[PDB]
Amino acid sequence: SQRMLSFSDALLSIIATVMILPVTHTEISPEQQFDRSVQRLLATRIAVYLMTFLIVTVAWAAHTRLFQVVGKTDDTLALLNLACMMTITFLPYTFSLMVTFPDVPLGIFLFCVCVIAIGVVQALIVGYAFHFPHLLSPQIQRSAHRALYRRHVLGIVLQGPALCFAAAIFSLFFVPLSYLLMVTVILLPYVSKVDLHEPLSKERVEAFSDGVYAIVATLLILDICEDNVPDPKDVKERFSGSLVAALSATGPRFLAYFGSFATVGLLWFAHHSLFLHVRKATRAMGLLNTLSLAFVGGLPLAYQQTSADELERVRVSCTIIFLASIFQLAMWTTALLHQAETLQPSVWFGGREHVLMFAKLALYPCASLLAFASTCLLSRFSVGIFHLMQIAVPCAFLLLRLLVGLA
Amino acid sequence: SQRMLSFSDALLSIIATVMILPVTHTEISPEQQFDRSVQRLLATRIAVYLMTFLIVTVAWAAHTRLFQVVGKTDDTLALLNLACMMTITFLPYTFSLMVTFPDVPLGIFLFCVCVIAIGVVQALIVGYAFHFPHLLSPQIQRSAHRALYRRHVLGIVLQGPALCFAAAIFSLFFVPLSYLLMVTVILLPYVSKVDLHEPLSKERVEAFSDGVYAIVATLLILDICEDNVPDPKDVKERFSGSLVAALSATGPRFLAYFGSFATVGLLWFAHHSLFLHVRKATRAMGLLNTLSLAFVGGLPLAYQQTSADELERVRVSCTIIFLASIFQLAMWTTALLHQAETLQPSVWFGGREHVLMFAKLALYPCASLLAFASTCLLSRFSVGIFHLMQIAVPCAFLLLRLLVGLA
Repeated sequence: SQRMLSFSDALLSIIATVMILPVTHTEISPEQQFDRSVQRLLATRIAVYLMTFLIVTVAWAAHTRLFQVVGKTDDTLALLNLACMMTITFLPYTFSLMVTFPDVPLGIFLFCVCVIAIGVVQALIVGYAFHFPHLLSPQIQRSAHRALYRRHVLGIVLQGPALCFAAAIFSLFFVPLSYLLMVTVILLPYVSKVDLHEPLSKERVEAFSDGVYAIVATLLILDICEDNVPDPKDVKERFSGSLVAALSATGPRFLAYFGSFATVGLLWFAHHSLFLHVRKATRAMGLLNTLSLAFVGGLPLAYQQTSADELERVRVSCTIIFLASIFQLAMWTTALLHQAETLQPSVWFGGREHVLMFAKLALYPCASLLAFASTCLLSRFSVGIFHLMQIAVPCAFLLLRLLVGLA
Repeated sequence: SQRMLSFSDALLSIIATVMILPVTHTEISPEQQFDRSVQRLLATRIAVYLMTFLIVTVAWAAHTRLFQVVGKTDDTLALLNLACMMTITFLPYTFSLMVTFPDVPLGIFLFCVCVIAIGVVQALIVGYAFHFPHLLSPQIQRSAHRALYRRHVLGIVLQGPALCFAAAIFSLFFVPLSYLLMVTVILLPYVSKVDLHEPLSKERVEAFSDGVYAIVATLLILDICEDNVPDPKDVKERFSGSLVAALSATGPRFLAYFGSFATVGLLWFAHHSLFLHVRKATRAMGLLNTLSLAFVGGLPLAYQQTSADELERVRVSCTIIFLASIFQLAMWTTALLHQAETLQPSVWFGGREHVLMFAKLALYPCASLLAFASTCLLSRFSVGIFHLMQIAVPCAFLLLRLLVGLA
C-alpha cells in the first residue's frame, strides 16, 4: 500500500534526525575553561549526526526500494515492516555506541546485530511475498515470467547483513581496522558493475524531505518549550518581580527561533518549488537531496550560536546555509542530464518559469556568498539584514523576476 | 496545492506533540521527599499537554478548512501559510506561559497576540484569494455566483481572534475570570445554530494521525539517544571495566522502548486499518480521532513508569491504553450513523471483513479490560504477557478470525 509508506518515511525521517538533539543543546557558552574539549565535542557530535543521518537515509532507501517491488501490502507485511522500523530506529543508538566506544568490540557486535536484524526482516518480507505472489509489483511476476528475480532480490537485501556479520566476526579476534567490510554495505549498492536499483520516486523522497524539514524547523521551539519558559520561583530570582524582565532575558532565544524557522521554512519552500516540476528523479538527485537534508539539519545549531568575535559564529551560520543551499542548487544544476525525463516541460531550458526557478533557488547561495564577501567589511553584521531581505524578497520575487525578464 | 498540506500536517502534528517532551522525562523516581509536589507536577504537565494538543488540533482544523476553500495555492499563499505555521508553532509556548503564570495578565496578552496573529494571517490569505479569485475551490466561485460567501469566510476566520482580543482587553482591567471569552473560539465553531463547516477529509486527518503516531512512537528512542548511552568516563565509574555492565544497567529503558514502540505501532496499525475503508469522515469521527491521539500520546510516559507497589504503575499504563483504544473503537462504533457514506461497502454491516475489523480494533480494549479484571489476582504482572500475546496474535489474527467465522 502507498499510504503505509507515509508513516514509514515520517518515522524514518525522525530517526534520521534523532542525532541533531545533542547537537542543538551543547553548552556553547565558553565560560567553562575547556574550550578545546568543547570544540572536540562539537566536532564529534557533528560527525556522528552526519554519519547517522547518512546511515538512516541508506536504510530508508533500502526499505522504499524493497517496497517498490512489493508495493501491494497486507497486514502481515505491515507487522513485518513495523519490525523493520524497530530495527532502523535502533540503528542510530548502535552507531553512537561505536563512536563513543570505538576500541570495544561490543559496539561493532551490536551494530551488526542490528544490521542482521533489518536484513532478516527484509528477507522474511521477501519470503512471505514469494510464498503468496499476489501482492508483488505489477511487472515483477504479474507480468514477467522470470522468477529468478527472487535470487537478485535476496542478494540485494542480504549482501549487507552478511558482510556486517563477517566484519563482526573479524573484529572479534582480528585487527579492528576491519571497518571497510562494513563500508561495503554502501559501497556495493553504489557500484553497478554487476529494476531493483531504480531511482526513488519523487513522492517518497519528497515526503522524507518534508518530514526532516519539519523536524529541523520545529526542534528549536522544542528547545524553547523544554526549559526556556520562566520558572515560578524564577520571578523571585534575580530580584525581578515581573514577567517582562524574564521574557526579555529569554528574548534572544526567541529571535534565534525566529531566524531559524524563517530560514528553514523558506529553504523548504525552495525545495518544494523545485520538486513540484520534477517527474522522474535520478540517483544523483537522491544523493544531492540526502546531502542537502544532512546539511540543512544543522541550521538550528548555526543560528543558535549566531544569536548569542561573533563574526566567526556568523561565518559558521552562513557556511552552513551555503552548504545546505548549494546542495539544493546541485539538484537543479543536474538538468543537463536530460530535461525531458527529469523536469516538467513548462520549466525546461528556455521555459516559462525558467529564470524563476534559477533565481528562486539561487538567492540563498547568493545571500551566503554576499555574506562571504561582506566578511571583509567590519560592519559584517548583515546576516540579520540578509535575513530580512531574503524573507522579504520572495513575497515580491515574482514582480522582480517579471521586471528582470521585461528588459 | 494538495502537497503543501503534507508539510502543514507534519509540522502541526509535531507542534501538537511538543508538550509531551517535559511529560516523558519527569523524574518519576520517588527518592526525593517531594512526592505530593511530584504528583502535582505530573498533574499539571498532563493537563497542559492535553490542552495544548487540543488547541493545536483546533488550529490545524481551522487551517485545513481554510485550505479546502483555497485548495489551489500559489507561492504567495505558501509564504502566508508558512507565517501561519510560525503562529501555530508559537501558540503552545503562550499556552504554557498562561499555565505557569495564571494571575499575570501578560500570558493572556501574549496568547491573544498569537491568536490575533494567526487570525490576521488567515485574513490576509483570504484577501489575497479574493483579489485574484482564480485559485479558489472549484465550486466556491468557479461554479457559484455568490460572492457573499466571502463574508462568511471572513467571519469564521476572524470570530476567534476578535473574541480573544476582547478577552485580553477585559483581563487588562477587569476580573481575570473572563476565560470564557477565550473558550468561545472553540465554543462557536462547535455550535451550529447559525460548506465551511464540512468535515475534514480522510487524507489530512489520517496524515495528522500518522505524524503524531510516528512522533509518539519515536520519542522514547529520542530519550534513549539523548543521555542513556554509557559515557566514556562511566566505564571507569561504578568499578565496571566493561560495557556489558552498563548496557545491562540501561537495559530496562530499552525494554521500555520495546514495549512502547510495539504498542504504539500496533495501535497505529489498527488506526490505519480502520482508516483504509473510510471514504467520508464526520465531525464526530474527527473529534474521536483527536481525543484518541491525545490519549495515545501518553503511552511513552505510561510504559516509562511501568518498566521501572508497581501494580499501580501497571494500572496507569493499562488505563492509558484503555482510553487511547476506546477512543479509537468509538470511531468504528460511529457506523450506526450511516454505513453507506462512512465505510466502504466491503466492510459494511454483515460485510466481508466485518468481524475482522470489530476484533482487530477490539483486542486492545479487550486486553486492557482483561488487565482490569486481572488486577484482582495477586500475580497481575500479565501486562508483559499481554504485550507478547497482543503483538503475537495479529500475525495469526487472520487465521483466528477465519476459525471463528467457520463455526
